[PDB]
Amino acid sequence: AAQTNAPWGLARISSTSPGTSTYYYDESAGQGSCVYVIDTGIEASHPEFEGRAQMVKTYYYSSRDGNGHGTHCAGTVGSRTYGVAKKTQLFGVKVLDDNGSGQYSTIIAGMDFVASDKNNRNCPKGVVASLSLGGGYSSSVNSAAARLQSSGVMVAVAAGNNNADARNYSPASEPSVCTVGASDRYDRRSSFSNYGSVLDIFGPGTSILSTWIGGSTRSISGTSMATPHVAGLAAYLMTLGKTTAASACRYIADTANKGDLSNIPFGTVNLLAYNNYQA
Amino acid sequence: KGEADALSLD
Repeated sequence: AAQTNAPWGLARISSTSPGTSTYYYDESAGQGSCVYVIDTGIEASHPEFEGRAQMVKTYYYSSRDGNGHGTHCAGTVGSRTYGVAKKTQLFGVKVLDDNGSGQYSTIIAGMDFVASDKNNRNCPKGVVASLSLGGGYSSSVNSAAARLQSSGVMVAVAAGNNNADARNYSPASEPSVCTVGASDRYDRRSSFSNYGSVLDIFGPGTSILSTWIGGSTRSISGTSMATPHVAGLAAYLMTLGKTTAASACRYIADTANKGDLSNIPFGTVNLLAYNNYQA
Repeated sequence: KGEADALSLD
């Protein structure tokens, strides 16, 4: 399948080179997989989710996304027009308030929730969790991330937007998950993207168009936008049977575009998410 | 716009 005039990020994921406009992907599109977007929530009513999105847990008075962030990330995972895995099942877990903030205890709780909740969802092709959030180093947050991964979930987390080594940020610094950096349209490391040895992969993160609340759309930047590309790619690949939740991150790294990014510091992988789709 | 938030670590 081919999506013409797709967001640059989608087109980059199905290309060996930057600057293309079509997103090529297998028609299965992540059917049968499930992705938990652990964020500010998901506007499930947005037409772009076509009924494939549902809120399953909130740690606040309401399950509504009063911010937009969570909706945008969910959109990049699986909305019709802006998503990597267009047929995946989206589950919203609101651990961030409407200002985009959340206590670590709450974020930890959300991760444990997903580890248990998946045991009662129908996801024959696998489960993925996308965490476009982060803060200072925390052994407890990292352990929660590691537990979620160990439980059988493909965890993708943002590297952080501090233009620094991700070793000082959580859950970015947890080795066993998939830590994602951001890149721009010209294959440059996003100016704000964290780097370092703990990074596993890069995804499109600068000027990323996706869904927003109020049934709208908008472009924003962050490692937060790169993360759901990798989460969506994992789901896509798991549905195709190419990999599993436990191995998806290294499978994506194995098959990434190599050596294409600029301003990558010594000690950081030069690998960019790639679906290797051959019509 | 990007990321989220921190502290406490349960």
